[PDB]
Amino acid sequence: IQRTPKIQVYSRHPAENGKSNFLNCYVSGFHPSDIEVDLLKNGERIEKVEHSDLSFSKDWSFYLLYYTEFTPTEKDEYACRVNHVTLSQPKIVKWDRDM
Amino acid sequence: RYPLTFGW
Amino acid sequence: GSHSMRYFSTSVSRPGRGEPRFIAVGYVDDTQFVRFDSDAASQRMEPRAPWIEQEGPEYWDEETGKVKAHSQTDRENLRIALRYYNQSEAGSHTLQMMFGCDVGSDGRFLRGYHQYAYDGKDYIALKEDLRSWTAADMAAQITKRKWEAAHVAEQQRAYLEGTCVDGLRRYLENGKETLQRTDPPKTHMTHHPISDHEATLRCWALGFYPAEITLTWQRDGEDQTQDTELVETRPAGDGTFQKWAAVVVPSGEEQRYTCHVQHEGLPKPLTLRW
Repeated sequence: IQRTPKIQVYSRHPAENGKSNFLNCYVSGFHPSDIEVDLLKNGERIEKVEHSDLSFSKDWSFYLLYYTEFTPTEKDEYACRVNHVTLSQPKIVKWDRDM
Repeated sequence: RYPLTFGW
Repeated sequence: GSHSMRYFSTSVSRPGRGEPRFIAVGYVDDTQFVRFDSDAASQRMEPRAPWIEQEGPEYWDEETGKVKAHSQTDRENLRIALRYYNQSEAGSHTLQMMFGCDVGSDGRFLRGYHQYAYDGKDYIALKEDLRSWTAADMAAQITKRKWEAAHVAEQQRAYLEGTCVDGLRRYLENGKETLQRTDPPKTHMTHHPISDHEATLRCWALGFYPAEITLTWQRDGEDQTQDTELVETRPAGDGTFQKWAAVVVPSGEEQRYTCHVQHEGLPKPLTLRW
């Protein structure tokens, strides 16, 4: 009854420098429901970041979508930082245009 | 239409 | 096509930090339309789709009533569960519930569901025939005797086959423009050399609804589930979904590979070649 979240960090639309977009972190397949998620911009955690209402799949594992409005550049690196009981240490996943 | 629920 | 309505509820006890957290959401297909957070200030069932906003005050009052009652019943249920299993009241536990109905292309009843979980594991479920319960352990056996003695199924069945389907039909209509559309996937292929001898081909699917999709690579026409990375289907946050499938390939053999996509938005399944 303890399940590690799968983590994905991605853009709503294909990346385009100087064009406003949405940065998502999708966490799913985890149990229990307690979870900490930050979106990162160059090591600094983005402030106005929202998430969907807590839900779960056929197997009872939870999923959530965290997101924020952002404008991609060639320089700026973004990541997702995630913690959960099943994690020795907060897991960090860098965003990859290609993924 | 949210369901009715019952005690365990 | 075929349609479904689902209510998902979660109750998490917070021993020493007050009363259990209770969250509930409603869906039609993949589109969320309602929510209730026992921690929120409104303390009412809140709309989460534009189309449901049409419902009059009578709707929000009755719905609110039902979901509030549920949060209280779940609260007590966690207490009972502790008793049944003789667990410590310092531990945090989770109680989940799934409820809903499926209908076909003409909105005829298909299937009904009403099942719970405790601590991530099946506790008790209504059987397909909606007449008897499946209990997962001895504790659930106590709940099963009580629900049979109480004749709880009689009520749930009539609800699923009657009120649930009418509700779904109604929702489907009011949200017709949204709920009854099927956006097909925009697809494409990417190439990523990894070595001097190996490259990755990624098959993309974007902007599709509903979430149900199948992406599969082939080699000379032969299916390949061994050498392929597949990511879980993910929401774009706009009502559409995304997914990709990937294979590593010997440099110079990209051409023997083909990607196949299947989605109800597609008149015919798609075959993509690099």
